[PDB]
Amino acid sequence: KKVRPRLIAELARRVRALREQLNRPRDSQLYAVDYETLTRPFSGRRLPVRAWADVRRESRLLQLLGRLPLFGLGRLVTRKSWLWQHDEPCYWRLTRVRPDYTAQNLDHGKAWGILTFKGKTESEAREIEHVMYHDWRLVPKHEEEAFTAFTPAPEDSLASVPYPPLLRAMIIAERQKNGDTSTEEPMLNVQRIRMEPWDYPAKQEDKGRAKGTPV
Amino acid sequence: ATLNQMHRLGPPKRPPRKLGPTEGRPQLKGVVLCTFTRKPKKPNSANRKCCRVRLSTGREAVCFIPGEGHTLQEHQIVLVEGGRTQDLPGVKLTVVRGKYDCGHVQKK
Amino acid sequence: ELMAWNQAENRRLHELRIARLRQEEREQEQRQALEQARKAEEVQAWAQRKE
Amino acid sequence: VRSSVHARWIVGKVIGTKMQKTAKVRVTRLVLDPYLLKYFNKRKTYFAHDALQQCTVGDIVLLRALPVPRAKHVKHELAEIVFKVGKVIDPVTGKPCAGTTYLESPLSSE
Amino acid sequence: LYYRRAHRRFVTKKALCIRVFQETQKLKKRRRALKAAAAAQKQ
Amino acid sequence: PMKGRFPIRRTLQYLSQGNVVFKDSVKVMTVNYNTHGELGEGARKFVFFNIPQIQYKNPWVQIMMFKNMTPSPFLRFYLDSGEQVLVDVETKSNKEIMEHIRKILGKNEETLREEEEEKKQLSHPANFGPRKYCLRECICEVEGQVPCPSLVPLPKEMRGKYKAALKA
RNA sequence: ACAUUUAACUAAAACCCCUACGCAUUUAUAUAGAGGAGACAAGUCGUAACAUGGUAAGUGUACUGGAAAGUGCACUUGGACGAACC
RNA sequence: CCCCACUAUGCUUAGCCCUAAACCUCAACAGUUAAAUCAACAAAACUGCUCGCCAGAACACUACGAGCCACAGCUUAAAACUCAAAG
RNA sequence: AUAGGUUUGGUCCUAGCCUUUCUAUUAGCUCUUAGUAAGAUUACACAUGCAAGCAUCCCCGUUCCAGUGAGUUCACCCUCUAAAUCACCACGAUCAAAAGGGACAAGCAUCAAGCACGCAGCAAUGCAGCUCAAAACGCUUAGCCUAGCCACACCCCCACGGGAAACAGCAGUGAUUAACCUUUAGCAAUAAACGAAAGUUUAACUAAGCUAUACUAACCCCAGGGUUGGUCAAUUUCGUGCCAGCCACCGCGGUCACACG
Ligand SMILES: NC(=O)c1ccc[n+]([C@@H]2O[C@H](COP(=O)([O-])OP(=O)(O)OC[C@H]3O[C@@H](n4cnc5c(N)ncnc54)[C@H](O)[C@@H]3O)[C@@H](O)[C@H]2O)c1
Ligand code: FES
Ligand SMILES: [K+]
Ligand SMILES: [K+]
Ligand SMILES: [K+]
Ligand SMILES: [K+]
Ligand SMILES: [K+]
Ligand SMILES: [K+]
Ligand SMILES: [K+]
Ligand SMILES: [K+]
Ligand SMILES: [K+]
Ligand SMILES: [K+]
Ligand SMILES: [K+]
Ligand SMILES: [Mg+2]
Ligand SMILES: [Mg+2]
Ligand SMILES: [Mg+2]
Ligand SMILES: [Mg+2]
Ligand SMILES: [Mg+2]
Ligand SMILES: [Mg+2]
Ligand SMILES: [Mg+2]
Ligand SMILES: [Mg+2]
Ligand SMILES: [Mg+2]
Ligand SMILES: [Mg+2]
Ligand SMILES: [Mg+2]
Ligand SMILES: [Mg+2]
Ligand SMILES: [Mg+2]
Ligand SMILES: [Mg+2]
Ligand SMILES: [Mg+2]
Ligand SMILES: [Mg+2]
Ligand SMILES: [Mg+2]
Ligand SMILES: [Mg+2]
Ligand SMILES: [Mg+2]
Ligand SMILES: [Mg+2]
Ligand SMILES: [Mg+2]
Ligand SMILES: [Mg+2]
Ligand SMILES: [Mg+2]
Ligand SMILES: [Mg+2]
Ligand SMILES: [Mg+2]
Repeated sequence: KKVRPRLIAELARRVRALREQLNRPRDSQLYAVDYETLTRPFSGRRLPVRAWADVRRESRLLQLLGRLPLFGLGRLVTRKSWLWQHDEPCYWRLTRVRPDYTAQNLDHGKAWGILTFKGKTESEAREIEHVMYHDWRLVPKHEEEAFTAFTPAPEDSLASVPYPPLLRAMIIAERQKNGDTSTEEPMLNVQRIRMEPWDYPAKQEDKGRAKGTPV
Repeated sequence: ATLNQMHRLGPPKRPPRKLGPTEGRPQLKGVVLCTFTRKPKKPNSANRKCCRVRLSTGREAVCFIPGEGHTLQEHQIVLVEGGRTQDLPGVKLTVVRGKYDCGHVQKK
Repeated sequence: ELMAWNQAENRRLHELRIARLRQEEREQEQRQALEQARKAEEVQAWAQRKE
Repeated sequence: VRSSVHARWIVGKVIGTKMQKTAKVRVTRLVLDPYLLKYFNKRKTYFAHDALQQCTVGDIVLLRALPVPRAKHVKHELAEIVFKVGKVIDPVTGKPCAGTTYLESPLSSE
Repeated sequence: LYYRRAHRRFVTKKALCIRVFQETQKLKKRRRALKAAAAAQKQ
Repeated sequence: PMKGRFPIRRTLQYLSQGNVVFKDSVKVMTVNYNTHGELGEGARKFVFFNIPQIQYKNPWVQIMMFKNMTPSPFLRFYLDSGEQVLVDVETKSNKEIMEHIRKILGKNEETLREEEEEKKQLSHPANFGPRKYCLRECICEVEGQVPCPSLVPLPKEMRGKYKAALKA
């Protein structure tokens, strides 16, 4: 039952984990793109055809913040995909920015901020995702007040929906079997279920990162 | 034996089954080395046509060639099967007629 | 409840044990008295022989 | 209360007391022979922590499983000495007995 | 516990095995002071 | 013939006739009995006949036996809580001893029936699968459903070989 | 064997060691040569055994002899001693 | 094989060797003579319990390994080929 | 087993061997159709094509499925508690690692001793113990306990590093073995991956091709193979002359062979 130790399996494991931390690729290498073939030279993978247009016309977040005093702290940044989709003001209020110093133009890095999606401001600041996307736009200072003007519409929404055919019949049968005599209709309380949009910013802290294998 | 003795000894240990000349295989291929005859044991008398072949496993064995008349020669390939020749002591292999170089016996 | 009943049963059996042991001693004492009487005679007769 | 040791309560015979504060106990269980369908004793050795070193070779002991093994082989502790070797007290009457004879008659204390 | 003859080969091998253990125990202690000395030097 | 006196004891039928199924509290059972004396006859019969039946129904309970250690036979059970149940068996027959421990430490017939009913639910008649686990292997066995192709060939219209031939 | 640094108006950067294996150690296969065992219709020498087998047979052990075998010592009956007297 | 002569040896002392048809070929303990007693022969047939041992003949009181004051030894002890018998 | 043949001049007992039953591979000879199931001998070497993508960039996936059986008590139960799913902080549940306890193949004892295999103490350190004929320690063999599971993924147990250049993914080829399936189609069904999704991808899989290996149902035409002394169902006449040959066992053939052709 005494298992024979495998030392090389543990040695290489530590060496691999270490090298993944010392030779890790930077955002400048990972998220570079050849604008003629529209492929990431790091991996040589083609971008999706639906992204080709914006990659050529739109700017990344730190292609904008690299031109500002403190990388645009306390400045509002929106996204074209948000402007086209939602009428309500959607933006990040930048709070922290870790620029990638290896970029020749300081056009890569990370960013933190406070999200305000569709006029609902989040209570706490969290890391911004899609910072490497060609989608961001900087809000001029003189346009900030008008841009952020929002009136909350009435939240009147459906509170209860009927059970499907079979489930309803099975709940009414249990009532009669137990003896309870009532004519009320069983209904599902969907007020607790808050359906958020599919393009709502996800948690960047839980998102992974590309591995080092370069092409 | 007593119940205590039977428990301490356990079930009978099946004697290992012995592999015959074919090593538990239906047939073996071989190369003819020499062809000769052997005289059977009592009370029989004949000149039974046998040959020595080198089996694919590397062992060389004497194999009886059945039928009336054979054309086997050295450096020929034959298929051998089990089955002892009851007359010839120690000949436990038989050449298959109609396979590789060994042809079917000619009618009458 | 079952454990209490078991202890009660053991107590009842113990009372029967004491009664049985008391009777056995009475018989033991009687047998002992007879053995001692026989032994005393043997020793006396044997002591006289050596004297 | 939860313990990771498989055997929670086991009675055994003390077979060795040469380790410090550790009594070596032989525990026997009845195992069915599948062919003969007769029960034969199967014995296993258990190390039991004895803090007071009050265990003697040949005495019957009760071992309680420790919450976690204190040593590589010590997974139990001496819970109680059921029968002391040569100094047995009859549980039924509570009187000292040598074999099948009472050293003190149960009728002494009524 | 056991009733088995202690022949020469066993008796001789058991003597060495005890000697080897005694020689190894002493080495375990000579790798204790050397480690202690180095630790004291760091301070 | 089968070896030993009373060979019936070494039969699965006899071993399964024990009615004493200890509760989960019982962990150890020490049987102290004397080899001679008329007052210990029942304890000797109980060790000869009934210990095999008790162990068969309680495989994980340790039963240990001690000979001629005390003037009288007795049983002692060690429960998981730490309680010790001493049962004096002097003068009692092997049948009385067996009935006694069933009452004080044996599961009642209701408790056993319930456990057996829970096992019944493990095998679901409607489930299909190998015969080791289920009654039927495929729906094709149920009459009215399309039989298995191995027994009754399917129509050419329902076979993929000709489905694509009619289309092309 | 091997080092705690740089940095700190948001915060991060830096971190990467060498030692084995040899014609040694293990287990087999092949054999100059030397021997056994078994098998095998009609070879040679003697006749040891089976009848009291022509010295009853055999066991252990020792010595001796072309070969079976011979002899000593003890032991066995898996030999016999003819079963009233003469 | 028969006759004669004479050694080792048979004896004593002190150490080895550890074998036998060491077999009354019938294991130790307890109990039975009832019934089908019971293949044959031998020294009638059995019960309880326990340890030891045996599973066709030959190879084989052998080979190898291990132990032993044994070194031409003893103890433990196979396999391959062979036969349809051996007993 | 409902047993049978065979020791001998003969009888009884014991005993081995073989016969009769049912399956799987391979060989000879022979072979019409349909449906279904199953399908390299080899952990030996492999030409060529394909088998992992998805998607407004990030991520996620390629850690699965599929394959093989080299090695081999890592698989089961309990305790404890990661990761993962339940949108999300919960919640507890579900699922399930590492760690701890217990359990778990075969043959050989001509493998009988292993040689540090234990305990106490906060530590320092002290004690000398621990396993083993109820089989330790070893050698040999083998995937297993099959709704499936375990192990492996060219070799060096591992894989930083070396040898070196990898089909034990599908189809296919060489060598090798008694052992011999197509270098088809499609993502329509189900399953998996990805997407918010319409959808996209998949040699998983589905539907076909090949093969008496098996089962099932047919066939107006079209039947072969083995056997015929006894066990054991069934031989006429010739040739051969202990020759040629036959036999599972006992045996047959020496000039009248129901045993060979
Ligand atoms: N081998 C032991 O030292 C030993 C220890 C305890 C119990 N036993 C018991 O001894 C019997 C024989 O066991 P085995 O078949 O393994 O031995 P065995 O006959 O194969 O001999 C193996 C070893 O055990 C010894 N031995 C043999 N019989 C013995 C006995 N009765 N008592 C003690 N030692 C004995 C021998 O001297 C030898 O050294 C069994 O009942 C066993 O339980 C033996
Ligand atoms: S097994 Fe059910 S259709 Fe074939
Ligand atoms: K003849
Ligand atoms: K003949
Ligand atoms: K003679
Ligand atoms: K004679
Ligand atoms: K003897
Ligand atoms: K005798
Ligand atoms: K027979
Ligand atoms: K065929
Ligand atoms: K395997
Ligand atoms: K490997
Ligand atoms: K599909
Ligand atoms: Mg034949
Ligand atoms: Mg030679
Ligand atoms: Mg003579
Ligand atoms: Mg004579
Ligand atoms: Mg003589
Ligand atoms: Mg002479
Ligand atoms: Mg003299
Ligand atoms: Mg004298
Ligand atoms: Mg004598
Ligand atoms: Mg005896
Ligand atoms: Mg001898
Ligand atoms: Mg010898
Ligand atoms: Mg030798
Ligand atoms: Mg968690
Ligand atoms: Mg685990
Ligand atoms: Mg050997
Ligand atoms: Mg033995
Ligand atoms: Mg293997
Ligand atoms: Mg390969
Ligand atoms: Mg590997
Ligand atoms: Mg392939
Ligand atoms: Mg095939
Ligand atoms: Mg198909
Ligand atoms: Mg004729
Ligand atoms: Mg004929």
